[PDB]
Amino acid sequence: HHHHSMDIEFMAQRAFPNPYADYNKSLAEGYFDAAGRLTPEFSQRLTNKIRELLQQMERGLKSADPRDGTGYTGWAGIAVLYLHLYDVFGDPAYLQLAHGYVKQSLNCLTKRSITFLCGDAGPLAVAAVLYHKMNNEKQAEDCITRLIHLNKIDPHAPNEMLYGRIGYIYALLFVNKNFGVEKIPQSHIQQICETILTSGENLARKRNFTAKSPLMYEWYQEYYVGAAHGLAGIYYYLMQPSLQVSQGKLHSLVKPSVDYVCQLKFPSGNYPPCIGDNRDLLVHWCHGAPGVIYMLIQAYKVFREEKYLCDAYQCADVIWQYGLLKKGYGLCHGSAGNAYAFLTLYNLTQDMKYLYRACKFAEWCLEYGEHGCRTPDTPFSLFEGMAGTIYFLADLLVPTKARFPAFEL
Ligand SMILES: [Zn+2]
Repeated sequence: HHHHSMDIEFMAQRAFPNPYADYNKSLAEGYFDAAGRLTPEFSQRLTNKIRELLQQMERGLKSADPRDGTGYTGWAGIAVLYLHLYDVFGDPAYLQLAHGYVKQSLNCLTKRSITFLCGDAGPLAVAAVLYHKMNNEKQAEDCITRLIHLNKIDPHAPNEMLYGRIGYIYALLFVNKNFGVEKIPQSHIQQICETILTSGENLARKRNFTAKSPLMYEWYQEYYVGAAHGLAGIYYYLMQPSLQVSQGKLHSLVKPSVDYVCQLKFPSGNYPPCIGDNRDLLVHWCHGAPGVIYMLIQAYKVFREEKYLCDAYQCADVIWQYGLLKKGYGLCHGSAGNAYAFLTLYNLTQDMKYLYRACKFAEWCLEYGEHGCRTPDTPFSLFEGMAGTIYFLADLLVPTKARFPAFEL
């Protein structure tokens, strides 16, 4: 029900029981060889499902709201997917689809928000790379400025992913990475980063977090912990070398901020939506382990401390037991986004255990629509619906190169 679901007390209620046996050499063989390549048999199934889901999607998208051009939910999100598909399959039709969707997303600008997922940066960044790939430096170049100018329209922006500053820097990195050369000046990046550090210590002082955690952030009347709207989101981005936080400030400001977060962990290994929350039940990217894990793995890469890695292992385990949601198959809060957590661990560790788990989740998705889940609100969108699921399946094809999209870097 909508409404009154009794799945309110603890996270086991929100998940189907994971029916897959856990990793061993025999069971792994079927999905990949020792080099961690997917057996052609297995890839064939993925590709076959990908191909067919696209028909459903392409068909459904004929009914999508013409007005919504966002990454999350809107047109730019579909463009994002198609560009990724063109990269994995080489099929020119995908580049043409991507062009067509970008065009739609360009008629949806509102100068309201600065993010990739929910703001105008989505259509802009995505357009810029899409024009680049169609050797069109007229539009692409002009687009880039239109995105550079974009931040001026909200000096009091939040700092999180869906509406905040980092969500804007993603648009910025997207372009840089996909172009090859530094198309956005690193100055433009650092100074926005600077304004998010200083903003984070001011808030921790206006509050008395300053002792407990040198940095603090809030969105819409809460101290959000998770990836979508919260701290793990922000710190992950701050510990990113791309953003270049002085080794100094890195250790004195952000490290213990992160340590604060880790210490919020439930006894289960999961993480509260916000500070003070006592209900341990959301196993999503947006809220819970699946979004917090990116922070842990990065902290490990940056500070090489056993406890970070060790906490991230703990996440994986939670998600293995509880990551098949009755909520559906999506990226934001669904089975597919959850599986990226395994891939991320795998690509740090090389532990084939974690590639294996992704494949078994993938396996759950080849049964898309058999488990009796609710149909998502935008049933074909990147973050709520089918597009993300497809996105993940395609991304799984070359495990080593897989990133959680619009976020991971
Ligand atoms: Zn969500």
